[PDB]
This record gives sequence, structure tokens and C-alpha cells, in this order.
Amino acid sequence: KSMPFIKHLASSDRKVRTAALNSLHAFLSASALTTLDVLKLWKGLFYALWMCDRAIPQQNLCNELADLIWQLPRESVATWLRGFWATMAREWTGIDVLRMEKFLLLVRRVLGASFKWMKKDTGAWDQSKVDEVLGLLAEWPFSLAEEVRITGEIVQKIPVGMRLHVLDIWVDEVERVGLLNEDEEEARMIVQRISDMVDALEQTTKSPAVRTRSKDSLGDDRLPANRR
Repeated sequence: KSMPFIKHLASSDRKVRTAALNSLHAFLSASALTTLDVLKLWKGLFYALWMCDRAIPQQNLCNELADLIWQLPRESVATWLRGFWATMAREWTGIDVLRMEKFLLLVRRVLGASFKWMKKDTGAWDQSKVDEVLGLLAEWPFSLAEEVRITGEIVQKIPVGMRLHVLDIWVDEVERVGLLNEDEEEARMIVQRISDMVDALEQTTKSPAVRTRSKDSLGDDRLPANRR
């Protein structure tokens, strides 16, 4: 697969990065993506945000990157999001204090788009898309294991800061897509399945920070299991 635009996403010239993104949009429009294809695409997208210095272009770029999910064939979305989490997991400890905030926002929007992707728009949610999104939460931020195999050939260790960020925002992002509606049976099951993943994380984790954030987010007053 020839993806010549990828190396230009890291250009110091933002006009070149913008053109490289448009080639990527057209490339995704036009065989199927492999695990290796999305790792290369997401590293290029990672560095495209890394080079973005301005607050408003960063906010647009995070939404642009998260909304790429709607351009993808149904069969490639889960492979695509695994490439995202593997990318963030590999690159996490190298992100300096000055550049962290825009990558925290990227994770939030990509997670938020993943939740919105689960939705149908009286069955309101696509359970096959729910299994894929939640299975990735179990695979990366809420994994009871400490490394992920990608074949194995490629083994990636899960950084603790990535878990801590997802633990900070998962209630925010289930609320934003409307999953905290106490009156939906379908929605409460999805929140329960996510809560069970976080509960399992708090029981097993070696990290007191992860243990504390998991416990904290499970006590969130917004969760229906904590109300009335």
C-alpha cells in the first residue's frame, strides 16, 4: 500500500500538513486496511497534531481526526480504533507537559465519537458496534493485562497515564452521548458493562493511582447506580 502523504503530515509547513490530510481523506474514500496500515496512518496523524501550535486549529484537528470514523468501512472501524489506542499507548510517555493538553482532547473526542458511533439514528443502540467499542476499552485503558499483542510480533505496554485520563473522562463522554438516561434499559446495560470493566480494574490493579481513580469514577453522582 502506497500512502505517500503520510510523511508530509509531519511537515513544519501547515499548508503541507493540510494537503496531506486531504490526501488521507481521499485515500480513505477509495483493498482493506491492515493493522500495519492504520499504525502508519495514526502515527502520521499523531505527528500532525504534534506540530499544530494554535489553539483553534488544534480543536478542529481533534474533531477532524475523531470524525474520520464515519468515513471508514464498517469492517475497518475496530481495526482503526485499535490502531489509535496502540498509537497513543506507544507515544504516551514521550508527550511533554506543554503538548499534553491537545492529546488529552484528542483521546476525549476519539472516545466520544466511538460512543456516538455505537448509536442508531425502539432499539436505540447497535450492539455489534457496542461490543467492538467496549471490547477496545477492555483491551487498552481498562485492560487487566499490562501489555497488548498485535499479530506476537508487536507487543505494546499500556502506559498508566493513558488509563488515568480515560478514567477521568468516561463518565463525561457517556453522558454527552445520552447514555446516562435512567429511563433507557438499553443505555443502563451499556453503562453497567463499562462500570464492570472499571470495577474489575480497581480490584486487580497494582497501581494505587489507577485504583483511586477507578474507585473515584465509580462513585460519580451522575451514574444511575448511585441515584435514588
